[PDB]
This record gives sequence, C-alpha cells and structure tokens, in this order.
Amino acid sequence: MKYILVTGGVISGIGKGIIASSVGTILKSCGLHVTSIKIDPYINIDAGTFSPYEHGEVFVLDDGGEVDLDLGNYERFLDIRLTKDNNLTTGKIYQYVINKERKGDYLGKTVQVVPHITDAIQEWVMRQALIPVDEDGLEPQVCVIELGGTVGDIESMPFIEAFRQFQFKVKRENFCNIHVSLVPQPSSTGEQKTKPTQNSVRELRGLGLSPDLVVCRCSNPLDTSVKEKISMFCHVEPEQVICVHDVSSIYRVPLLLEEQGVVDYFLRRLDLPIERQPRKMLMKWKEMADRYDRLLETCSIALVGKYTKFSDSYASVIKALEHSALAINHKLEIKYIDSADLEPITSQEEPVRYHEAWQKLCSAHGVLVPGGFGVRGTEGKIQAIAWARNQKKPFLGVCLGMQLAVVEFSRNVLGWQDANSTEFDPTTSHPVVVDMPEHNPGQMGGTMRLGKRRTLFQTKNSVMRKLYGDADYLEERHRHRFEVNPVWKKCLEEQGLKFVGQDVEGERMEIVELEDHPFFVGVQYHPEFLSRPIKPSPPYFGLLLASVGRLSHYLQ
Amino acid sequence: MKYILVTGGVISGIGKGIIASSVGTILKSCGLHVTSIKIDPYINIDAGTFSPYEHGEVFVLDDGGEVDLDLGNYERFLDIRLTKDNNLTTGKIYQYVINKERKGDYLGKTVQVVPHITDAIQEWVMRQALIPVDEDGLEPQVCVIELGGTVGDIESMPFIEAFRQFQFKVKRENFCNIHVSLVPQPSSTGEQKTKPTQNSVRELRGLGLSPDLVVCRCSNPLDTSVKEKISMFCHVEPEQVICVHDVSSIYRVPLLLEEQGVVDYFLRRLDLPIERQPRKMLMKWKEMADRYDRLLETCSIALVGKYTKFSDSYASVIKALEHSALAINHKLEIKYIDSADLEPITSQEEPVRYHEAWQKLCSAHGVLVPGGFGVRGTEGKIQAIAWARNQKKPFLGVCLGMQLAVVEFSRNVLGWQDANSTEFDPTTSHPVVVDMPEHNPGQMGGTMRLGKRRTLFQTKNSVMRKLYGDADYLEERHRHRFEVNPVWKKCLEEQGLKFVGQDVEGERMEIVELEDHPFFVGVQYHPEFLSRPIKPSPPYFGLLLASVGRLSHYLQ
Amino acid sequence: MKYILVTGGVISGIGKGIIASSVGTILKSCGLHVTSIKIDPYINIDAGTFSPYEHGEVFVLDDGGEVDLDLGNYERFLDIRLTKDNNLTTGKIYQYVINKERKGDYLGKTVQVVPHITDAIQEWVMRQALIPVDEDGLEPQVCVIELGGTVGDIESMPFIEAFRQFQFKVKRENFCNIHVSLVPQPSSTGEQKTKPTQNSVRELRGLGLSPDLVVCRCSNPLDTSVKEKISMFCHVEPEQVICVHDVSSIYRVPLLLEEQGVVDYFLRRLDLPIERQPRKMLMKWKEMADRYDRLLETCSIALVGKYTKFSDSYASVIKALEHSALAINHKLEIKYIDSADLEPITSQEEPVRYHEAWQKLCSAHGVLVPGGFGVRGTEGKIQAIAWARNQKKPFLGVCLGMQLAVVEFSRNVLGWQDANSTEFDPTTSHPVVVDMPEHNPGQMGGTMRLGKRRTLFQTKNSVMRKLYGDADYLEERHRHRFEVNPVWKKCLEEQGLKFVGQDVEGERMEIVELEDHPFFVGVQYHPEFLSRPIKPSPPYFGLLLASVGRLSHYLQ
Ligand SMILES: Nc1ccn([C@@H]2O[C@H](COP(=O)(O)OP(=O)(O)OP(=O)(O)O)[C@@H](O)[C@H]2O)c(=O)n1
Ligand SMILES: Nc1ccn([C@@H]2O[C@H](COP(=O)(O)OP(=O)(O)OP(=O)(O)O)[C@@H](O)[C@H]2O)c(=O)n1
Ligand SMILES: Nc1ccn([C@@H]2O[C@H](COP(=O)(O)OP(=O)(O)OP(=O)(O)O)[C@@H](O)[C@H]2O)c(=O)n1
Ligand SMILES: Nc1ccn([C@@H]2O[C@H](COP(=O)(O)OP(=O)(O)OP(=O)(O)O)[C@@H](O)[C@H]2O)c(=O)n1
Ligand SMILES: Nc1ccn([C@@H]2O[C@H](COP(=O)(O)OP(=O)(O)OP(=O)(O)O)[C@@H](O)[C@H]2O)c(=O)n1
Ligand SMILES: Nc1ccn([C@@H]2O[C@H](COP(=O)(O)OP(=O)(O)OP(=O)(O)O)[C@@H](O)[C@H]2O)c(=O)n1
Ligand SMILES: [Mg+2]
Ligand SMILES: [Mg+2]
Ligand SMILES: [Mg+2]
Ligand SMILES: [Mg+2]
Ligand SMILES: [Mg+2]
Ligand SMILES: [Mg+2]
Repeated sequence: MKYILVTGGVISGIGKGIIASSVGTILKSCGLHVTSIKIDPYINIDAGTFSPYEHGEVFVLDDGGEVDLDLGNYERFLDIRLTKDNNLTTGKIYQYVINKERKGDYLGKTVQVVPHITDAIQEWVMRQALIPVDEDGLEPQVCVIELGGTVGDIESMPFIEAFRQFQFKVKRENFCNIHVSLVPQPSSTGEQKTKPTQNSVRELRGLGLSPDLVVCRCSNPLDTSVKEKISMFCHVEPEQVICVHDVSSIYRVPLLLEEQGVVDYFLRRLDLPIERQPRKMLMKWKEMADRYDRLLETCSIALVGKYTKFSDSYASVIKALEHSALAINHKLEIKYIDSADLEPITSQEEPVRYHEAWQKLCSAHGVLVPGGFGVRGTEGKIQAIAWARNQKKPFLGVCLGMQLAVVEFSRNVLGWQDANSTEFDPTTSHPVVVDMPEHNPGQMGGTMRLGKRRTLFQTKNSVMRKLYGDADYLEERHRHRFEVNPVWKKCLEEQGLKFVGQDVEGERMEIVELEDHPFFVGVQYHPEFLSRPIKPSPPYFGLLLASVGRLSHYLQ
Repeated sequence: MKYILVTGGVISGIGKGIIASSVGTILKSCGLHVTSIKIDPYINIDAGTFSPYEHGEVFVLDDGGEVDLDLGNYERFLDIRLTKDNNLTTGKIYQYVINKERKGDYLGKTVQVVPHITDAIQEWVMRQALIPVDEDGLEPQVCVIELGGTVGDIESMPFIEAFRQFQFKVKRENFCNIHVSLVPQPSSTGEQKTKPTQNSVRELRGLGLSPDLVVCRCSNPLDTSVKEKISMFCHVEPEQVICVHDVSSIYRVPLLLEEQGVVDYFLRRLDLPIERQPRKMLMKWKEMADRYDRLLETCSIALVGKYTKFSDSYASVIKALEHSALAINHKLEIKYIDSADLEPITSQEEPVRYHEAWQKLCSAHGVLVPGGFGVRGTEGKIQAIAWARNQKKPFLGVCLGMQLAVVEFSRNVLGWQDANSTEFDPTTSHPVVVDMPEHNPGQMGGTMRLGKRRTLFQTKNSVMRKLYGDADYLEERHRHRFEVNPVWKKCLEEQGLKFVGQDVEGERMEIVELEDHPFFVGVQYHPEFLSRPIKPSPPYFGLLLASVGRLSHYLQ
Repeated sequence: MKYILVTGGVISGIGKGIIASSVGTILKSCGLHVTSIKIDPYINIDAGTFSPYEHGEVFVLDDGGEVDLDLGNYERFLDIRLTKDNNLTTGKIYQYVINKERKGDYLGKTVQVVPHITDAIQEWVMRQALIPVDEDGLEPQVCVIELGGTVGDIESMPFIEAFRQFQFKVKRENFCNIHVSLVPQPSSTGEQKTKPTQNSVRELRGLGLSPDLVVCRCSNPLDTSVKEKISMFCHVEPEQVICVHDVSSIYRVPLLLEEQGVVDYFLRRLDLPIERQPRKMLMKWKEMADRYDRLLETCSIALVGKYTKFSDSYASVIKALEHSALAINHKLEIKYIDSADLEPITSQEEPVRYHEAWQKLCSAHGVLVPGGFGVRGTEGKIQAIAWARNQKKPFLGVCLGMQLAVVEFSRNVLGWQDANSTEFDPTTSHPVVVDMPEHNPGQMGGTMRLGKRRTLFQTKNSVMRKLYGDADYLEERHRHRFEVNPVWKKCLEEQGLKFVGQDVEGERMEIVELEDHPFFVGVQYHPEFLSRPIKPSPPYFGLLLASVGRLSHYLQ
C-alpha cells in the first residue's frame, strides 16, 4: 500500500492537518480509496478525558470511540468513517506494548523502545491502513499519516524512528514524505527567510527521514529565488517546494495544492492507478469554492454559550451551521452569548453584561441551544429557550438544550414548576430528567449512551422526518446518560410539545417538536458529527431554513 | 539533599555501575548516610519477567521486590537494604503517569512528557532519596543516581530532561554530575584518543547537563597531555578528569578513586559534613584489598549447572562463594558442570560430554547445587547429589537443590523410588514435593513465597545454627512455591536426613541436614542475597569451611 | 577587561547590531569607557571592494581604513573613533595566520584552525580591546563584541570556538554573553512562539557558549508566561529574558533596554565601576527621544541619485540630513531622484520617467548632490545643479557633486563649454577635472586621497567657516583622486564662484561657494562620516538651515 507521512519542521502551528487533509482530498478526487491515520504524541489514550476548553471539542466515531477534533477534519475532507484505531497515540502504543509484556508475548526478552515500541507502530500502521474506511469493501490504496509535534521533539522520537524503519518495509515506490516548514518574512525587509527550513530538514535526515515534498508557510506567495535557495539546501526541485500563504478558507487549500501540481508528482513517485483523465470530479469543488467567495446576505442568530469565549468549544457546531448557511446561500453570523449571566443574580450584580447579553439576544432571528455537562450556566440557558418560544423565534435544542426544552415546557406550559433535572437539583420533587445509563453484558456499572444509535420516528407529521428525507428511522451519534424520565411523558400528551423520535428499545425519547411555532425542535444526538460540506445535517439545515424564512418553501 | 547523577557518554559497557557504586562506597566510608537509585530506561516494570540467561539473575529485596542484578551491586558496596522504588524504570514511570491520568489527578489537562513525565521523575527521586536505606532511622545525606543507557539515546531522553530541570530544583551546592566516557587507544600508536569524550559531552550540554566530574576509561593509566586536551574541550581541570584503566577487581575501583582524590572535590562542591579526619575506616578496606592480591591456595569444587555456559546465571552465587573463599583465605575455583548431559540418554548419545562432565565431577572435593525452574536438566542434577552423598563429599543444596536432596534421599535411602516432584512428573504416585503457594487477603490466587521470611530452627544440634551464631531463628530471602509435602515428613524420622528449619506457620520445612557426613545441608531460601564481602553468608561459608576441611576447627 | 559578546540564534536579520550598539550606549552613559569590535565572518579583508548597491555604503575611519557601514553605527551611538582593526573578518584572520606561517612564527609545526586560528582571534580581541577609542588616553573598561552570522553557520565556527576558549582566558567576572533570538507570532493565534529560541540556545551550548542575557524579538511587547516558558528551557530568569518589539526609532532601543533593567544586571555580573548614581546624563537622551516623537513641520528637498532605488546607497547621507533636521526641528523629506533619466536621450525615450523626475525636482526647495564614481548618470546630475543655481535654490555638492559644480560653472558661467572631467570624457580639450592621486614613499603608484586630511580656509568671508565655528581649518574624511585642475583656477577669479578651502600642500582646492545666492557650496570631503546625532555636520546643517530659511538667523 502507498503511504504519505506528513511531518512538521519548525513549529507545531503550521497546519500539518489541513495539508494532510488536503492531500487526502485530492487523491480521493482522483478516484483513489484513501484512508488516513493521525499520530498524537500525547499520553492520553483517548479524547474522553479532555475538558473542551483547553484542548477543544471531543469527536465521536461510529464505533463509539472518543477521539481528537483533528480526526473530524479527515472525516469532513474525505467521505470516510474512521475507527478509533486511526488515532494512534503515545498512550495507546505504550499501553499496548505494556500489555504484551504482561502476557509474555515477548518470550521473556527485555522490551525496549527499539525495536519493540517501533515494531508496535509499524504493525499498527500496516494493520489500520488495511481496514476499509469508505463504504466500499475493498481495501484502501493510499494511507495519509499525519504526525503531530515537530521534528526534534522527544514525544515524536519513537514515531520518526518507526518511520525510518518503515520506509524500508514499505518499498520506496510506496513510501513518501511531506515535510511542512515556515518561510517567515519580517515586516521590514519583507524577505521570505530560509533558515528554519534548512535546520529542520537537517534534523529530519539526522532522524533518518528525507523530504519528498517540502511545504512552505508564508503570509504571501513565494519568490523563485527563495525556492531555489531552499532547493540548494534540500536536494529538491522548486516544483516539490510547495508553498502556502495564509488564505480565506480551508476549502481553498486543496485547490492551491492542485495549482501547485502535486497530483503529477504523486503519479510520478507513487505510480498511482489515477489513469490520467481530462475531467475529474474536482470541477464541482472548484465551483463550490467560487460560490463561497461570492456570498453576500446575512441573518444574525445566536449560539447560547456557557464558557467565556469561543476558541474551539463549538467547532463542529459552527461548521454544521456554516455547511447549512452555504446550502442556504447566506453568510452565517454566530452571536455568541454567555447565558450564565442572563440569570437573575448576575443580572443584578454585573448589569453591564446583563444588558449586553439581552442586546445580543434581541439581534437573534433564531437560536441554537447546544449541549452541556455539570451546572455552569444551567439556570441561564432556560431564558434563551423561553425567549425563543414566547418570541416565536426559530429554535434548535441539542443534547442538554433538548433536556432544557422539556423542563421549560413543563415549568411554563404545564405549570409543573417543581420539575427539574437530576444533574443539577438531584433533590428534585418531580425529577423530569433522570440519569438512565446504558447497561450491557461484559460491562461493569452503567455507561454513557455514546456513539451511533438508531432513533425511530413515532409519526409521519414531523418536520425533522421531512428534512431527513421521509425515512423511517435515522442513525445519529450520542454522548450522554441523562434522559427525560419515561414515566412523566404522560403529562405532555395534552399539550403542544410532542415526542417525534424514540429509541429502538422504546426506553428513551430522543426527538421533540413544538407545534404552532415556525420551527422548534430538540434532539438527544449531536447532528454536527454527521454533517459534511456537500450535504449539511438536516436539523441545522432546518434551523437555517427557518431563520431565513425558507423552510416553508423548502418542503415544497 | 545532595545528589550525584552518574551518566555515560560513548557506550553502555563502560561500567557506570561500578563507578556509581564506588562513589557511594567512599562517601559511606566518610561517615555519610548514602542512598542510591538506579534508572533502567527499559519498559519492564520489574525484574520478575526476565529469564536469567539473556539479562541475568533476578535480585530480591527485603520488601519482596524483584529487581535488576545491578541493584545488588549497590547493596554489596554500601551496607544498605533497598526498597523496590530505588529501581526506577521507564515502565514504572510511564505506568504511574498513566494511572494518574485515569484518576484525573491531571484535572482534565493534556498529559505530556514535559512537564508531566519529567515531574514524575522529579517527585520519585525526591521521595525515594528521603527514605532511610541504612539501619539508622535518620534520612540520607547524599543520593547517588545512576542513569542507564548512553546520552543521545531515545530511552534516556525523559530522564536527562528531568535532571536538567532537577539541577534547578535542587540547588547547585546540592546537585553534581559525573560523566563517564572512553579514551580508546588503538594497538598500533597506543595513543589514548580524545574524540568520543568531546562529542558526548557536547551532546550532554545540548541535553542540558554539564559534567562536574569526567571519568575516563582506558586499558592503561592516563597521560597528562591527553587530560589537558580533554580539559581544553570540556571546561574542566585534569584533577576532575578522573581515569580508569581496567583492573584486577571491583574492590580496587573505590581505592583508585581515592587515589584520584575525589573526596576532596566532593567536600569542595557538595559542602559535605565529612569533618576532615586523618583516619577513616577505609584503612580496613585497604588492608582487605592488599590481602586480596596476596592470595595463593586452591580447592577444585563444582557448581552444578543447567545452562550451557556461565555469563551472569550464577552471579550472586559466585560472589557468595568468593566472599567465603576470601574469609577462608583460599582462591575459589568454580568447576561449572552442565548436569543435563550426565543423565542416561545423553550419557549414551553424546559420550564425549558425558566423560568430560564426570572428569570435572571427579575434580570436586565439594559441590554447590543451586536452584532451578522448569524441567531443564532436572533428571541429571540428582547424580551430583547422589555422588556427593555416596562419595561423602561436602554438599550444599539451594532451593531446587534442597528439593532434589529430599527426593533423592527418599528414592535411594528410603526405597520410595516412586517419589517425585509436582513440577516435573505432575502424574507422580507419591508426590514428595508439591506446589504450596502463599495465600493472603487482598490477593487473588496463590502466589510465590517471595522475599524475606523468618525460618526457625527446630533443634540446637544443627551445624547451620552454629554457623548462624546460635541464634534462635534467621530471616532469609525466598523465591518459590514448591515445598516438600508436609504429610510425607513422617517417613524421614527413622533415617539420617533431618529437618532443622521450619516456617513460623509450621506449614513448610525450610532447612535440612544429613547426619554422619562431613557437611551436607539444603535450604529453601537463597543465602547469596544476604552475603556481604565483609561477612559471608553462613551456608556458603560452611560449605567452603568443609571443602578445605576447616569446618571442625571453625566451630571450636 | 570586561567583555560583552553579542551573538544571534535564529536568523541574521534580528538587528544584533542595534542591540550591541545600544548596550554600548548605556555603558557609556554610565561613565564607562567603552570600546567595540565587530566580527564580519566574510572573506573580504576590507570594505573597499564593495559596490555600494549590494552590501551598501563604504565607511571610512580616521586612520584611512575602509570598513563596513555597521562600524559607523558604533561610531554614532558611542562618541568614539575606531581603528581598522576593530573590524575583524575571516579574511583578516586567515590572512594574518597565513602570513605567520610563511614567516615561520609557527616553528615548522602544522598550522590548524584549532588552536592557531582560534589563538589569532584571541590575541586580536585582547589587543584591540586595549586600544583607546575615546579621546581619553586611558584604556577601555569594557569591550562590546558583535559576532555576525547566526550560530550554527560554518562561517562563525572559528569565532564561537575562540570565544569558548576566551571565556576561560578572561575570567567569568569579565566575560558575558548576550544572545538574540526571535519569538515569532503568527497572525492567527497571535501567540509569541518559543521554539526557535530553544533550539538556537541548545546549539550555542553545543558550541560551548551559554547566554547570560537573552534578547527576544517580536512585533509586540512580551507575555510573562511566554518568558517563563523560555526561562524553563534556558536556565535563566525572565529579567534576563529581555525583549524587543519593533519600534519607531533606533534612538529608542537604548531607552527600551534601560526600561528592561540591563544596567543593574551588568553591575551585578561585571562588577562595574558605575558607582550607582541617581542622575546620569541619559536624562538628555530621554529628552531627545521625547522631542523626536513630537516633531511636526516639513520641507520637500531632493537627493540626486544614480541608482534605481534607495536601500543603503545613501545611508550616512540620510542620517546626516536627519541629524540636521532634528537640530532644525523639522521632519526631513528625502525626494530621491534618478538623474540618469533627466538627461536628453531618456528625456525623449522614456518620457513618463522624465516628467515624473521634473515633478519631483519642482517639489524641492533645496537639493543635496552627493558623490559618485564611473559614468552612470554623470550627464544628468548637472541638470539638478544648473536648476538649483538658476532657480536660486539652496544647494550642497558633495565629492562628485562639487566636481560637477565646478564644471557646470565653467560650462554655463564662463562659456568654457569645452570643459569636462577626466573620468568621463578622457579625450577632453580643456580637462577641468583631472586625476591627481596622492603619492608617498613606501607606496607603489598613485593612490586615492582617502581618510582624514586637513583642509584650510582661504578667507574669513565663508559661510562654511562660520558654520564650522570660525575655526582656521577643519579635518574631514576624503575618498577620491580626481580634483579640479590647479592651472584652470585662474579663469574663476573674475566670476562669482570662489574657492574657500584648500589643502595644506596647496595642491588641491577642496571647498567652493557661490556668492549672491542664498546658500550654494561644494566640498571634496564626505561630511556625513563626521556627523553625530548630538551635533550635525555643519555643511548638512547649513543646507537645512538654508532650505527652511533659518540660515540668516542662525548666523546671528
Ligand atoms: N481538515 C481540516 C483541517 C483544519 N481545519 C481548520 O483549521 C484549524 C486547524 O488547522 P490545522 O490544519 O489543524 O493546523 P493547526 O491546528 O493550526 O496546527 P497543526 O499543524 O498542529 O495542525 C481548525 O480550527 C479547523 O477549523 C479544517 O476545517 N479542516
Ligand atoms: N523538547 C521538547 C519540548 C516540548 N515538547 C512537546 O511540545 C509539545 C507542545 O508543542 P508546541 O506548542 O509546538 O511547543 P511549545 O513548547 O508550546 O512552544 P511554542 O511556544 O513554540 O508553542 C508538548 O506536547 C511537549 O510534549 C517535546 O516533545 N520536546
Ligand atoms: N558494584 C558493583 C558493580 C559491578 N560489579 C561487577 O561488574 C560487572 C558489571 O560492571 P558494571 O560496573 O555494571 O558496568 P557494565 O555492566 O560493564 O556496563 P554499565 O556501564 O552498563 O554498568 C558485574 O559482572 C559485576 O560482577 C560488582 O561486582 N559490583
Ligand atoms: N572541533 C574540532 C577539533 C579538532 N579539529 C581538528 O582536529 C585535527 C586533529 O585530529 P585528531 O588527532 O583526529 O584530533 P585530536 O583532537 O588530536 O583527538 P585525538 O586525541 O582523538 O586524536 C586538527 O587538525 C584540528 O584542526 C577540528 O577540525 N574540529
Ligand atoms: N547602531 C545602529 C544600528 C542600526 N541602525 C539602523 O538599523 C539598520 C540595521 O539594523 P541592525 O541593528 O544592523 O540589524 P540588521 O542589519 O537588520 O541585522 P543584523 O542583526 O545582521 O545587524 C540600519 O539600516 C541602520 O540605519 C542604526 O541606525 N544605528
Ligand atoms: N550552512 C551555512 C549557510 C549559510 N551560511 C552563511 O550565511 C550567510 C547569509 O546569512 P543569511 O542571509 O542569514 O542566510 P541565508 O542563507 O540568506 O538565509 P535567509 O533566507 O534566512 O537569509 C552567508 O554569509 C553564508 O556564509 C553559513 O555560514 N553556513
Ligand atoms: Mg491539527
Ligand atoms: Mg539572507
Ligand atoms: Mg550495570
Ligand atoms: Mg590526535
Ligand atoms: Mg548589522
Ligand atoms: Mg505552544
């Protein structure tokens, strides 16, 4: 199998990820079945531990694996669904070698980093590369491997070494290496300076790998004499001296690499089954990018936050909204609102923030109410929901936004004001939302409803069923344990909120809609993770359709 | 607390261990309470997995820890008893950090090698340095840390980094570094060449440490101009350019370092409480070394082997015999004999080896019969035992040598030829030796009788009790699970073999002696691990006393 | 003697020069006698070869040495006059060692880079540091040494090695090292990234030096956590982690380093005779900087060029004008004009450039006409001179601008249109300007009038004599060989141009002025090289005085 290892030379920030994703995208566009693996030199075995602030979102796979948000990029650039094992980590590798020592798979020899850890890397890469990622059964042709960290770091050492050995195991006509490095230009001279590229590539071959492609970060398009200076250090022709100024969108990066002529070089080196064709389906992607730069019209809508500021806390959410907004042909505006200060105590005790938050909320012609854990802002988000309902604004509740949409309707519509969750308020008189973890054999204790599960539509009348394509059921990714209590469902039947989706077991109600309102729905799954730039996730699409006012027309 | 980190520059073979041990020995001789830690960059958490051929012997601590044979060196050079934690390993460090991540001790941050693994090293070193190793309660003054592997290796990277940071945590007046490197002389020119010292020390300060002492391996005593060339590269005066030609014994290495003047430099740098004294107890050690070079007289005696050749398979055993032989004022000769070819099948099928083995066994005026596991040679060693008994030769059975001494007496003396073990021959009609593992609360399944246990003498009449000092009981290190069955003890009472030692529980018989023979005993513990060069272990001493013929006189 | 070696870590562009100059300036401001040396790892022995375009201007010393423009910076920041030997170059060092080999100063030993080249560096640094640079006779207290190139480059290797050895020769309380490195912030995250500082300092101690100060380039003021991250890599407290965002002027850099507290650290490390004083004369420099940021009012004036664009071709010239303009309290505007296209052929053949040049020349309320060599634009600059004379605009002719001021007055005023130079037009019928090189004993052939020479005023009536302070003579730096022919001086006596300055020999006329004009003068020397920011050079001052219209008042 062919392999592309992507590494970084100077600093970690250089966006190795978008490079690797873009090379993958192009090879997919050439009709090749491409798989991708990411190495995260960190100790964490999985993503599950992460608090979303400091490292970001947690992504979820079809198999139920919690993984890095960087894997989600590979899933949105390539039409693929990853298994947990295409995230390789230091924690995973060391843990697996540790386990093999205990078993005695090592025959009572000493276990060393070399060869033993390095062999573990090579077995894993081979094994995972083989697994079919696309819908198609046949095995993949190329594997794009992205290695995190920078050459010279301690964390990366066992991986670079493994790849030094790997380049021999996989033949030369099968291995290739892309190195990304920085060509910094000081503001004064403006000269795109060469030195960091020189030293890092020296370091790399002192580790044992050598660049087959060189990727060159800048603020601006590159000089030829600069590329010729790079060429002179690094054995390489300027046409493999690929360069990347910062640009308007991630969607452009694969377009830029096509302009840079990378395909011809991979046909030349990797002997690829890309037969040469005058048209390839990339023309569609070119049209989409050309449409993206054109876009004009607005609608201010809110995302209801709990953290102090967006960094990565809503990354897939914002992308799902953006996919929808492009399909809608509108610019999204995301009005970030901390709800934890719209609540009464801080309404009095920081009144500047309180009026500011209401002024943002009065700009929203529609609201997204995403998920949550713990109690941070959990008494505040309820005001944006109630506002959307009473102001008749388009609404989508996601995970905890759905649990809060049930509680608020009980509090305000039913008159069941005593009603509350089990997360916050575990003392509650009438616990409307209760802990209900999944339990299975071979497992100890209750566990989170995590990963893809089938949710089945109760009735035909649903808007979500229509947006879904009038299919009988859907399969969507979950990550929770709190559910609406099944006993209390009865109180709802008389009134206008209705459960439209339920679990196959029947135990859990997973979608709700409010009648006599333009659009108002809540879901227990996380539709963001299933969104793709070619086709948005239907719930986000429905919200944006509704926010512009297109919804009624769309159904037609 | 003061710290001495000992590292290697060029190759691993340079005997960093004997250096570190010798520095420890000297500081102990100056009246300082010295502790020692060893870092083994290998993945193995503990020694227990090792098959003794490829990595050597397994050492046992007072706490029951299985550790490297290199820790045993620190225990014989310094009058100390180590806990398992003064062996630090990559496996131990990574495992402990992994566990802390699962607990959430990391507060949902990412866990990285730096700072997290590096902090784990620093907490461990501090914590262990504090624990009292000597009999005295008060904490140690200096900790000698030996780091395995060579600078520049991947395995050592997290430790060198930890020590770079550590040099700041512990003040300059508390940290010091010894670097050992090689001054190779080609046979032709004979010139003690400098280059490897130069590059490795460059590498070291590129890692962040700098030598405070430089230790210089050679075949021959060093030139001044060579030391001045080293000095010019490495910022250092020739008096810190310590050198080590290969020498006659390990016992000399601390003598050579005293000649090299190391004490004065540690007083100068580490501000040590060594008050200056004209005599220190090292004069005794000087006498012992001077006696060691004098020694003359022989006795050929056998060690009964199962492996094809000695490397390290009997290392503590041979040292125990040597301690005894020095106290006896005789040169030891160890006649290594593979018993697995004295048995009948190979007696016929490789007759050259069979006659060779008997010619060795006919040289033995006494025999040591050490322990064993599995079935390799287990039908052969029985012939050396029977030979010693019927030839009336001085004998010591150790672990499996004791189990075989019980079985043979049953087979030949009792006429219970049906008698056999449970290890080999699990089908046995009359299982004389049976699996009896120790069982305790908080443990799952049976486990090995491992570590120090108290064995109590049944009677006064014992030779071993006399060699022990007429004490009521002893405490000695075990590593087994097979014992003589307690039911079958009755058959013995009539005849000349007698059990002189038993467990406190009473469940297990742990020492045996045969009457009407010059010296013939077996033990379930491993007395080697308690031997020290100043005072041999009594069972080995008794064997050598008996082999020379001194025994009868010694008791007087 | 104390030494400060200044080196660079990441890239050459980081302005090591302004750092080194600024440290020098501060120590001078503390009353210390400071000398400075620069190492230029280039092969060129001297500056003389350089064509000013590609490497810049050529600077001239009092002794007649042609040196780099970077030495001129040390002369304008410190009130000092350098000898040729405080420029050390690879060419100079290798040449001197080569010469010593030929002499046999090496006693027939082999000559090697180490020790021999490295010793040559150490002798030179010691020797030069000792020479008095200030007017004062007593030797210097501190020597600031700037080393060009970046750590890790081949060119710098013999110098870093010399300094590794030198740190021992000069005691620790006498050597210190400043390392400058880059903390690049990408536009997206804005994070002031650490990695390049880490690697370069590792490289440096792998060369053998270690930073005593760390200087940190950025676009913006630094974060504390970033400095603490740097500190953790490089053994150093954040108060030695000095930082430098880009700023408005070079004059601010020493102010920023005072804010950064560098003085206290040099008192602490270098034990300096700075006695502690509450006021030091730096208050004047603070006032000057505060005045510099205030400045408002303009006058558009031209510099008449021959090259296509300013880079460094007029660097000291522009500084001299700027010193004058600050003393004048006006912003300078330098209108750069290529004269090589105001001439008739290109006036017709590139008419866009011709009209553009005249539009610039019509903006000029005064003109500077700097020097030249060869024939580039030599038929064009004559039009700006004639324009200034006939338009009655303030004028200064420098070197070739003076030779052209003589020729034009002959051509247009005298009617001696046949008159021309010997440089261009060597066929000339009446050679008004002729080659007259200086000749001396011990020299072969004629040579350039190069370096300081005394020019004596012919009469009292001169404006330049008044601007000079009514002194009898001046001493100014020359670099030429063409002079006005002495025979043709007679033609001038009747008319309004007059020679006011002449050589001591009497052979050469060196200053001219035109009567009945607001200000119009030419000089054979280069007054820029004598200008200082505290006191401008009088001819440039006179031009700016005249250009604003202040001149008449100034004399009062
Ligand atoms: N396939 C990808 C890759 C990146 N991104 C966007 O780019 C950012 C991350 O850029 P990346 O290419 O991962 O580089 P960095 O994360 O900046 O640095 P690294 O080189 O460590 O990846 C994310 O916010 C994400 O929205 C994306 O949308 N799709
Ligand atoms: N000698 C070192 C230093 C750091 N790291 C790794 O560096 C990673 C952080 O990457 P990056 O942000 O690129 O490094 P920083 O140290 O934060 O430097 P910068 O300020 O340039 O980000 C951490 O996971 C850590 O394990 C490493 O492997 N080896
Ligand atoms: N305190 C010590 C140290 C070493 N030895 C002897 O020396 C040998 C090991 O030498 P060592 O000092 O450990 O160096 P090497 O093992 O050769 O190499 P390294 O530097 O990795 O230790 C062992 O066979 C052991 O008998 C000893 O008796 N006592
Ligand atoms: N960093 C260094 C050190 C030394 N040399 C060169 O090393 C040569 C001497 O070679 P060799 O004898 O191999 O080195 P020694 O320093 O003498 O070391 P050794 O004791 O191993 O000979 C000299 O010409 C000197 O220029 C060098 O190029 N670079
Ligand atoms: N004492 C100084 C030093 C520098 N400069 C100005 O700064 C520029 C050069 O900056 P410098 O400090 O020499 O750094 P660079 O030349 O950019 O790079 P290097 O680090 O190689 O010097 C020159 O144009 C000069 O006008 C100055 O006026 N006075
Ligand atoms: N391995 C190398 C490469 C280059 N140089 C030196 O680098 C100097 C040029 O400095 P700089 O401009 O900093 O290097 P560039 O190669 O031009 O790189 P950049 O594009 O970053 O300027 C030259 O004098 C050359 O002798 C060196 O000493 N060693
Ligand atoms: Mg990434
Ligand atoms: Mg350059
Ligand atoms: Mg060892
Ligand atoms: Mg040599
Ligand atoms: Mg400079
Ligand atoms: Mg970082």
